[PDB]
This record gives sequence, C-alpha cells and structure tokens, in this order.
Amino acid sequence: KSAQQELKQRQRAEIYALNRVMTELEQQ
Amino acid sequence: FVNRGGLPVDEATWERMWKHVAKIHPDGEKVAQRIRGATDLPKIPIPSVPTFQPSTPVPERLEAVQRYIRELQYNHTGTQFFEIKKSRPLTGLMDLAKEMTKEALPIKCLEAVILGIYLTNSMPTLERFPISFKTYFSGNYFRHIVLGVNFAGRYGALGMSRREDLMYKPPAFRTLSELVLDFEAAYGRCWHVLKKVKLGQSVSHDPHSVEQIEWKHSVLDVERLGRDDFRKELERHARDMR
Ligand SMILES: */C=C1\C(=O)O[C@@H]2[C@H]3O[C@]3(C)CC/C=C(\C)CC[C@@H]12
Repeated sequence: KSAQQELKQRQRAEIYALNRVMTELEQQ
Repeated sequence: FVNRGGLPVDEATWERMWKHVAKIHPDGEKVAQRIRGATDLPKIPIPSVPTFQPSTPVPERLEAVQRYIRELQYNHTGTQFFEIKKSRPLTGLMDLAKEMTKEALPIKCLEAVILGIYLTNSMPTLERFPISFKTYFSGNYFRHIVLGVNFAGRYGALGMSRREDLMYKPPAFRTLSELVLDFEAAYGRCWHVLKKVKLGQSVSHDPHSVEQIEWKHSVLDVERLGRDDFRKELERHARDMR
C-alpha cells in the first residue's frame, strides 16, 4: 500500500468519526 | 467550505476543517484531541456500488441506489470533499461520481444528484432530471436539490438531505405536479415556505456525453404563480421533457 493510499485511509477513518460527532451535535 | 485540492485532503484544507470543528462544537478542542491520530477508530467498510440483474424491476433498483447514497452518510463535517462545477460536461461529472464511489466519503444534496445520474445510466427506461428548491425559514433562504425520476409514466426522486421526506420518493406519483406538491408539503411540515422550484431537462444516459446538464429549463416562482398556474407550469415542464 502506497503512502497516498495510506493517507486516504487514515483520513477517511477520521472523517467518519468526526461525522458521527457532528451528526450528534446538529440535532443537539 | 469546498475542498479544492482533491484527495487525499491537503494539509491546509485538513487543518481548516479541524479549525472549523473547534469553533462550532461546544467541546471543539476535545473532539479533535480524541479523533486526530487515534489508532482505534472504527474501520468503515467501503460501501458496495449496487449492480443489478436484468430481471430486477427498475423501482427495486432505485431503492438499492438510494440505500447506497444513504450509506455514504450526510456530510456534517463542514467540508465538502468533492468540488462540483455544475456547467462541466456530463463526462467530467461522471468521472467525479466514479471517484465518489471509489473514495466513499460523506456527501450532500448536489453530490448525490451527480451520483444518482451515474448509478442510473444503466436504466434507459428511466428518465432523470434535477429539481432544485429555494425555501424560506426564520428570516433566511435555503437551497436544496434532488434527482427527479420518471418510470413507466410515474414520478419519484432520489437524493440526499437531512430529512427523510426531502430526498427519496418511490416512483409512484401520477404527475410531476403531485411529486413537487409532496415536497412542498414536506417542507411545510418543517416550517419552510417554498419560494422557487427549478426543473432541469432529462439527462443523457451516455456517461461519455460531452453535453451539459440543463439545470433550470423551467424556473417557477411559487408565490407569484398561485396554485393553478403552478400546476399548469409543472405539467408543461413534464411535456417539455416528453
Ligand atoms: C444541500 C443540502 C442537503 O444535502 O440537504 C439540505 C436540505 O435537506 C435540508 C436540511 C432541507 C432544508 C434546506 C437546507 C438546510 C439546505 C441544504 C440542503
């Protein structure tokens, strides 16, 4: 696996973890 | 804001996303501290792009397409990960939809319209045409868009929204007027007043078409039109597409 594919993988995990939190906040 | 630098997200865009989080989330800084660099985050499966047997009825294909769009999740991060230039030739937008299915990040309404075209080009008995809405709530205007569809003479919609009733409609509406009026009523129930509707032309099923999507073939001012003329303009648009 290339460095670029690794970065996208690590970023995608953090994007979904963040999206879960921001989804919980918007209904508050 | 819109990510302009492609994927993977570049450092400046990535930091800007987290700066936005810290500003608007109450904890803000703690959110980033728990996520950034964390080694035990969930592994999100890459959703499987739906494919269809020739014996599967189109409406059941549409359920699967919508389920796929939903599985990507509504993008609540504040950063749109795919830049969409609406005047791009269809072939360029279809390359974008392909990238969306490969990278599998959260999306919102306009991205889902592009994706919905890409995933139904295999259905020549389905017509697809965008429908945009402008609404008013609490002193502010809001814009939304979905992919209207027509199968066997009945109308429905695919799309992405924060509300269940502002995106997916099985193709059971007997007229375009009834489909749009259903959206108007859904908006009404969440206290939005529908001000404008803009309806496009049918989209080519050739993903290598060089033509542009025609987004605003009909622009309807709901308040100026009134009920009967509103209906009449929608039926005329439906004839323009036929
Ligand atoms: C383009 C946005 C999207 O994906 O969905 C919202 C839209 O569903 C809502 C929440 C309805 C009210 C309108 C908006 C807040 C505009 C943004 C779109």
